[PDB]
Amino acid sequence: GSSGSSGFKRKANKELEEKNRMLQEDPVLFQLYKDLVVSQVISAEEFWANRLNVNSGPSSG
Repeated sequence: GSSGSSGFKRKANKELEEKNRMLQEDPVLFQLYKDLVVSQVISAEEFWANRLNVNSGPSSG
């Protein structure tokens, strides 16, 4: 939203862990990711790209 990003280097695919775990708990959402991705309509990256519009995680310290 607020024009201003830094995007630092990141090797760990923490995201994968989230999007992955989420799928399990959300067996219904998966169907969508497929009907779209498995349908060769869009790219997996795109799916989540929007999926995570607000869903954010809290900080530690």
